[PDB]
Amino acid sequence: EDPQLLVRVRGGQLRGIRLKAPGGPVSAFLGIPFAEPPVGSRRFMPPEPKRPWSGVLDATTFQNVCYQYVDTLYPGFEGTEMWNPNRELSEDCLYLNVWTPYPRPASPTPVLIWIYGGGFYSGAASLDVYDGRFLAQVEGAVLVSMNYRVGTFGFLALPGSREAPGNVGLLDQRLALQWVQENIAAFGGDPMSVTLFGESAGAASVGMHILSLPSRSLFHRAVLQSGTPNGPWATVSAGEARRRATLLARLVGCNDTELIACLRTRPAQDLVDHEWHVLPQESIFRFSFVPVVDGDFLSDTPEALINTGDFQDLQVLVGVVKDEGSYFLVYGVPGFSKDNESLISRAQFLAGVRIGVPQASDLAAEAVVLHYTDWLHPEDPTHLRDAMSAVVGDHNVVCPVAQLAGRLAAQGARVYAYIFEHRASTLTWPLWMGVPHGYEIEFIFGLPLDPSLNYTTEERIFAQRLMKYWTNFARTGDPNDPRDSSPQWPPYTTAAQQYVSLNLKPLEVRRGLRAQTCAFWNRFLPKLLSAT
Amino acid sequence: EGREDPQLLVRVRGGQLRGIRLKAPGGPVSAFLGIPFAEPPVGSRRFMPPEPKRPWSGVLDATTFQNVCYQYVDTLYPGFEGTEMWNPNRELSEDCLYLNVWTPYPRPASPTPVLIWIYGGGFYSGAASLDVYDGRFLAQVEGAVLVSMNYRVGTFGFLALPGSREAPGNVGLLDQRLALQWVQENIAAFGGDPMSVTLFGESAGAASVGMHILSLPSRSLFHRAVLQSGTPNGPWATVSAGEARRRATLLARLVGCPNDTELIACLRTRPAQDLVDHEWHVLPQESIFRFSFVPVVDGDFLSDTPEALINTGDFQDLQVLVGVVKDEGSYFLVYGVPGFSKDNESLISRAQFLAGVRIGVPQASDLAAEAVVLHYTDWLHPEDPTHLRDAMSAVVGDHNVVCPVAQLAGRLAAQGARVYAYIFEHRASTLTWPLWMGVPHGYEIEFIFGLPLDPSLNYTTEERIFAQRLMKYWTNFARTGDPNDPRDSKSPQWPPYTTAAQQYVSLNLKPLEVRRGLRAQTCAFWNRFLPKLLSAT
Ligand SMILES: *[C@@H]1O[C@H](CO)[C@@H](O)[C@H](O)[C@H]1NC(C)=O
Ligand SMILES: [Cl-]
Repeated sequence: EDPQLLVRVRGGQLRGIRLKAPGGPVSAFLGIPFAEPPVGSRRFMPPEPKRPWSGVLDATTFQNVCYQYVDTLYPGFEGTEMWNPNRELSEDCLYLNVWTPYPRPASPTPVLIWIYGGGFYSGAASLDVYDGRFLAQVEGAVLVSMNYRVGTFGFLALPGSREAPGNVGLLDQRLALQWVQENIAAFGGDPMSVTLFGESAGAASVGMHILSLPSRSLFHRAVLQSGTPNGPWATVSAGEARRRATLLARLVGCNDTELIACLRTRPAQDLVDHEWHVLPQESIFRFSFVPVVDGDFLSDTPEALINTGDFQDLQVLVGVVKDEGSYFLVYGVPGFSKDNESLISRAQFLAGVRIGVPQASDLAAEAVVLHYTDWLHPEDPTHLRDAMSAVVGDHNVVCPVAQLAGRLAAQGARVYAYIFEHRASTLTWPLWMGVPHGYEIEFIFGLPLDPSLNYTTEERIFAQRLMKYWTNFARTGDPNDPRDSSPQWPPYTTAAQQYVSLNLKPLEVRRGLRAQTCAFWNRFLPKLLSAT
Repeated sequence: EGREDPQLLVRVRGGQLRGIRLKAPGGPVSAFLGIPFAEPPVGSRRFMPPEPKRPWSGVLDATTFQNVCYQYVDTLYPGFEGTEMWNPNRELSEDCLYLNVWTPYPRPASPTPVLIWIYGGGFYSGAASLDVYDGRFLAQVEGAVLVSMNYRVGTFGFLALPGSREAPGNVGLLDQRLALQWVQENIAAFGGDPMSVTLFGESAGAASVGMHILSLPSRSLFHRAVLQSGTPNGPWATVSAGEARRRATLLARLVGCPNDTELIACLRTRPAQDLVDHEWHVLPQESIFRFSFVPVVDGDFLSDTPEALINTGDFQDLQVLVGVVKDEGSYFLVYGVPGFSKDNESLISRAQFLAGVRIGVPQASDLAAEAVVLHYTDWLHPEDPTHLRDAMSAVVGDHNVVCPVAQLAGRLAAQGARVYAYIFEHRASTLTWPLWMGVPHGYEIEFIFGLPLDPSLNYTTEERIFAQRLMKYWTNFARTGDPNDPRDSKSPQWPPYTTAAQQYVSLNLKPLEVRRGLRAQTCAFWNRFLPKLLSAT
């Protein structure tokens, strides 16, 4: 009984496991319950804090993955399996994980709280890419990650009702954050220095905690990797939530109270069976059950809230990868496969755009097509294919990010922006996809530091750099190594618009994040649509 | 006859002419100046199509330039060469239908290719007698036969009551066409080859050349065409019949002329100067690069809109050279955009930019102007006054000239024309416009005509050599439909412009450089996108 692996938290005793990191041991406490299981009558309901337990709770293994859609489009393929659940699915899934340095840190250590992505329809804190051991060992970080409910279980709302108010998955996250405040000192964590980081939907969640007052007291700094609370996919209105919820109810044989009670009687997989049949049109980068502008968790729309908010005492790190949009094209755009090179033609490109910008009117779609065509090579298939990627990436990620970065900087935040440009040597997606959404995570988490994984030795040094930026940022609100002297990463501002490229070369400062094209998405396109 | 120069007496269909032996730098040239080609369009003939000049008796003296057609005279900048060089240099008079011929001296032994110049001036001004149109250098140096004509401008040339008998519209175009007919009939008397006639023109002259390409009865009158900084398509070169009716009756109101017959008859009783004095008061919006009386789409001279006709025309037989200057927009900014001046750097504010855009794109709805502003803003430095100044020039240039030219080049190419394309990029060392104006509209002309060949003009040596190069491109093109020198490959080649490759060349002091895409991204905005934002308003 190693006394380093024994911690008493507020609800009783836990026993972690000593894990091996390439350069030393780490203490890991996996599968800590932070809420009562949201099962039976508790489905769709806000999480309640977990009741006290007797004896020593075994926290040496990952708990169950929250009930979710599982991707079986390319069975056997590493590019997809790596995001699939690696534990039993269950509605009983509200658990978190803590990695700390071994021995337990001497003085209060900055805490990093990871929030996974998965479109609010999937994900798990237990995936290997979110392994907190490297960061804990190399940098002495206390690293926390939680499961939160996804899909219908986490985000089905009948806005206004009591039994399905929506945003409960965000409430799960908030509760794990509260848990950290109350308990992280026991692990040698500093509750007074909590940095949230997250990618894609995890990024939008982080943004939502930024924009929700009861969350603000639970962290001090935020990292948003390839996603934002603003933009076309992260939220829905009360009205559209209600509509999708009632349509799912209909699709499974089901007054709010009565409808919600009927929904509660359905096996989990039944809900997951019809999850993808409620979307208003054929689309990509669009998701059925996402946080809802409810006037409660989100007091107004993200756009409204970032325009008017005060961000004086907040540091934020935001960024994107070189090819935010490639991944998605294979999931429903005629002409795209991971298996060839997807050299499309013009007609496929125009049709691709009605799918990539599903809300787009004829005119809007046209404006997009005309903006993204290379008029010197109108019909070149390579350009058209790259363009389709760019449309999807820009509209959904890069431009929402530039907008977010801009508003936060204007309204008092310290902001650092990046573009991630290194394609992992081990990638199993084709070359034409470049650096797809999600492929920076393994680097930030420090996975190349594991000799067993066959990353190049340049990649291993790259990973060490990123871990340093992130944890420097967690420590100080500033990602720069203070010392050494590596040009400096300057803050993003609305005047200079400086951001850095993250790749094998040293930091390069660039100005303007797709500045002309995001002016198109962020300023012009809205005007075009608000004429029906 | 008896004692005078045997080389200077020529007969044409209307009678006998005496010309003048003129000095060019490299030796003498023949000039026949102020040959009448129509009955003076005066009195009851105002607004009416021209009639051929009745034959005369005796020897007509053709030794001096004749009257300039009645027109508005720019007085914004007294003594200023930048404006003066374009001003009428002969008496203003409605009696102005005259043309000019320059030939080698002595006259060519065998039929020589003919270049016909059509001057610009927005259809409200111009003159074939300006110093920049001096045909002597092209005649002396390239052995060209050069012809230029006066045609009626402003109301006299373009005021229309479409449908009517007495003011059918497009008569300035008809003046031009009559001079084309005169050349077919009479040019061989000067050693010119009626079977090898190239039209060249700049700005409204270019638009004019374009209308002739698009109008059947003009087709038989020439073989090849050069369009410099102007197209018949685009937002300023034509008006709808309805709009010309509007502008013409409004002008009539302004001068106290309150059916068509009775109105036109009243207009005919008005002094020419009254018409000119009210000419600018009829435009639907505050604007630049818009002129009150211009060619009308009459379903006659122009059987449909130039856009319609270029989109669906067969241009099998057509060789066309087309291009633009580097800064088509700069000139206009100082006329009617607040913030701009010839006398300072014109560093404007964002607000003066948004206002500028409303004036320069006067047909734009609010959404359209937003699009323009959105497209032309540099989002890294959106308040930078130098960028905004240059974007304002670019908006005006792109919208009125560069993109119309790209549109013209592409449509003509896609439909069988051999098209050569250029951007002229050298600023005259003698230019008196400020440096920020770059290479303004009109400032290639003096080069193509070979003025730098005149030692007294103060051009640099490089400019003298550059002019010779340009004169060679132009006259090779007139001779053969190809600007390239056949016996020469030490120099780089000028490829045809095609829809596939979109090649054009830079004209500056440096050897030819081939570039691809004529503002291809931006012109896709003006040519493909913007029309649709005017459809669904
Ligand atoms: C050019 O230079 C001469 C002599 O150097 C000067 O006196 C004259 O005024 C100038 N003439 C022109 C045409 O610019
Ligand atoms: Cl250019």
